[PDB]
Amino acid sequence: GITKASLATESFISAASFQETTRVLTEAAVAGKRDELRGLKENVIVGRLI
Amino acid sequence: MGHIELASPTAHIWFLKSLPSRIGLLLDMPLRDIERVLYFESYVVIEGGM
Amino acid sequence: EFDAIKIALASPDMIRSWSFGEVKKPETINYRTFKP
Amino acid sequence: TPEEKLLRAIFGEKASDVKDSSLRVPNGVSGTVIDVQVFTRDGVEKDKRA
Amino acid sequence: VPLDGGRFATSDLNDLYRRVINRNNRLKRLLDLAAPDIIVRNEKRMLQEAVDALLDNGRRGRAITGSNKRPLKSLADMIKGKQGRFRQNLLGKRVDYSGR
Amino acid sequence: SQLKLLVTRGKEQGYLTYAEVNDHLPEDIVDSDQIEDIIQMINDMGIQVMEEAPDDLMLAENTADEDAAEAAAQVLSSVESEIGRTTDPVRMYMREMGTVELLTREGEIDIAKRIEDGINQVQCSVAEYPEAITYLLEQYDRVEAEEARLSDLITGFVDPELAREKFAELRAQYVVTRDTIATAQEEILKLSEVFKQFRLVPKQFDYLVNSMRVMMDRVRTQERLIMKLCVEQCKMPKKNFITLFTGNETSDTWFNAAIAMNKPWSEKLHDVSEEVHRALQKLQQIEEETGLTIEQVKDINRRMSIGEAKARRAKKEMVEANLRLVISIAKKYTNRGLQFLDLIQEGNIGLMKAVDKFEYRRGYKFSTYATWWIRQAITRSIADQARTIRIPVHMIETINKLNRISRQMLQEMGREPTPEELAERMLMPEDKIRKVLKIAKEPISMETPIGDDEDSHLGDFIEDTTLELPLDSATTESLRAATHDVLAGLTAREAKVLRMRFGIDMNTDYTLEEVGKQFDVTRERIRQIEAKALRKLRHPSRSEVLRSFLDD
Amino acid sequence: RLVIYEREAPEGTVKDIKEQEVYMGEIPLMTDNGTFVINGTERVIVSQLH
Repeated sequence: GITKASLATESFISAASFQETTRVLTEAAVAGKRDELRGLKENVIVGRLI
Repeated sequence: MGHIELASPTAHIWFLKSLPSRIGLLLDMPLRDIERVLYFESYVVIEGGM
Repeated sequence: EFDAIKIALASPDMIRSWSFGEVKKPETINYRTFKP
Repeated sequence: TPEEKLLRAIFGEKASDVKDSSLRVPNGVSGTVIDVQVFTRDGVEKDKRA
Repeated sequence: VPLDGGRFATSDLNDLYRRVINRNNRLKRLLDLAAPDIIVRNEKRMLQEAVDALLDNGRRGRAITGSNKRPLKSLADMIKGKQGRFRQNLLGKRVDYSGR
Repeated sequence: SQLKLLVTRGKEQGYLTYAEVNDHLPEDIVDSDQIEDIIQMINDMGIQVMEEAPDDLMLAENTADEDAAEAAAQVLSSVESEIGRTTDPVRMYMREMGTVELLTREGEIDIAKRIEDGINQVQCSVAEYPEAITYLLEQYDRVEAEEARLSDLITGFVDPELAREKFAELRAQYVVTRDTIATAQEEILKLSEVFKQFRLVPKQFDYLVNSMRVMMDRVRTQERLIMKLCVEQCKMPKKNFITLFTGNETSDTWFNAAIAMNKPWSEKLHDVSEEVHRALQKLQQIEEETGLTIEQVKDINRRMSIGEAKARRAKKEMVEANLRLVISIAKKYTNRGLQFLDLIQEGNIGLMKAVDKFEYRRGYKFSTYATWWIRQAITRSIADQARTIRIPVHMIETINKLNRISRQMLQEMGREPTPEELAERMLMPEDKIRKVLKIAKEPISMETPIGDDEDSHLGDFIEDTTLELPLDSATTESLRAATHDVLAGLTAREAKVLRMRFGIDMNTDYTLEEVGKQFDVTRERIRQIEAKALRKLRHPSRSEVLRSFLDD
Repeated sequence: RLVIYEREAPEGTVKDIKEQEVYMGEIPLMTDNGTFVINGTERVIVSQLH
């Protein structure tokens, strides 16, 4: 579905903006994830060019 | 920023009450057992040894 | 500028490196002359 | 600032110890003052308009 | 920030941080007096509660409430929630050079 | 387990009501907090347990959908197997104070005697520490010389000249005990006997006993330097260490005769021999300082440890019942500025102090002497850590007085009391009354909701008053350019002098003397040059843009 | 009026009789047209259908 497909994004800055922030932050923190801005939501929050 | 030297350690709640229980998964311990150990109602052996 | 964001657990040594001094007392301002 | 001193010395001005925060009519409003009321505290001395 | 009339306004974190220092200090004092372990255990539980309320208030233990009777906010509510920094793009970011 | 079928029914309904989450709970749950925890667990995995049944409005489809579901289910399936609240720090403390039977009826005096007889074994151990006695003799000769107040040595004793002459007799007995290095056997002991009729200052006794501990710990540090460097580092046998070193500990017949024993352990001690060699010298010298064989002081301080441990173990039971009392008293200081647990912790600290400062020689009800300390400590803490901005205690007292008198006047006058009239009642100047009125009010919360459809808060409407208006910055830049231009339109000497004098485009400005010595001139010529420059710039033609920057 | 019902009989005979007209606060009044003045601004108390 369109509601269980958006919960597969690979940029915790994106996924943490509309999902449960605590869960995304904890999962990203323990796994030591790197977010390399390559989306539109991410570069919008960070203030770069989409 | 500043920092406070806690007199005794403390459990970061996000990594305890997230309900995959990161600490629980890592230690292979049910959430209730660690809850008992933390709130001072039991003892947990770290080295049974001999 | 920067090119990525990395998130991980923070060690006590890391937290002591962020900080600029220990916060000991609980008192905020002086209530007569409002200096910190 | 390090330059404003030069201008002050040249023109020999006198920086005021008091700065004005006066009630001025909102922009885009034109009308006739039809009533003025003055309330004074119990200690202050009434001015020559009250 | 000092409001008009001599009245002050502050964000909740101040409160919580105070709540975490007093207790912490008290705990140290007890450890200096070699107090009986019942009270030191109670103090340690209190400090744990204070920290867990500071990081995320109301997660598990009936969030402590301020004088207003409302549940005071914590670091995990300035990030999360429709009213946090995240989701600010729900409706936010006033803009200069604009009119209507 | 009907709980599992409750979860399935909630999944099949797309929601759960409070009646549904009540009917299918275990029928043995009495504590509410467990119910709160289980409903929170259900909501974490879904489905949100609203309080009513509430068609065509789409609800959150499956936001709480994740593996967390099954794990959460397991947690629920495990909640029925056991029970326990553990969710209120107050409740655990109440249970633990319940466990200790609140029954010490005239056993308080028995434990007080236990303490008295437990803090005297430490006294006995201290007695055989002639170093502390030498310190006491020195301080006797010191205070009587008026280097410090005489009472610095005693909190009362068991008359000035009588005390001084008793200390002189102690001095005579001590010199005969000290210059009689098998003749010191009896003397010291006898001098200890008469010495046991004294009562020291708390600070003096504590410092002397801590110095005793420090000396014994220096001895024990040398013991480590001989032990681990050999037993745990050189593999010196533990039995061998107990054999040779233990018993002499000062001679060279237990280490320098340990390498020479011609054993596999012996001839391996050469590598670590230097540090033990030096430790022998250090310990031999320290034995001169203390004048006691190591084992003797070891045993007396071990006995001191026994005594102090006994004292603490009984103070535990002394404190517990009075902790019950502390709960009882502190129950009536709520809603001021502190949570209940802080109040009871302050009370417990006060009770510890009271027990540390109690004597069973006055026929007092312990529910009387201690309760005063408890209430005093509680009120002190409440006055000191109850408000964000800390107002001293006296201001708190004045505020309370003002509130009482204001209520009295309101009930009397039939209206509000004017601050002028209130200052008439209380013999205080009007300004002081107005100040105290302003002071008391506590700060607002910046997250107080405001009545707007945007659901903002009071913190979003607080402008910033320290910013520099973007027009002021542009004006400053224009001024910097214009002054550069006007300087350019001057003689080189005048421009250079002015820049240095006023600090334009430079670091810290320089004095007339400094600038004069700068190139090569006296100060007066530099002053003349500056005056000429300012005369030129004051002249019109070159003074049009700057006067515009004035806008006067 | 305060009466202490002296503590013998019947269920305490009355001997004390206090009588004081105490002040219990202010009751806002209704302007001639059904409007209240609460803080210098006229207000209206809407009826409720429960």
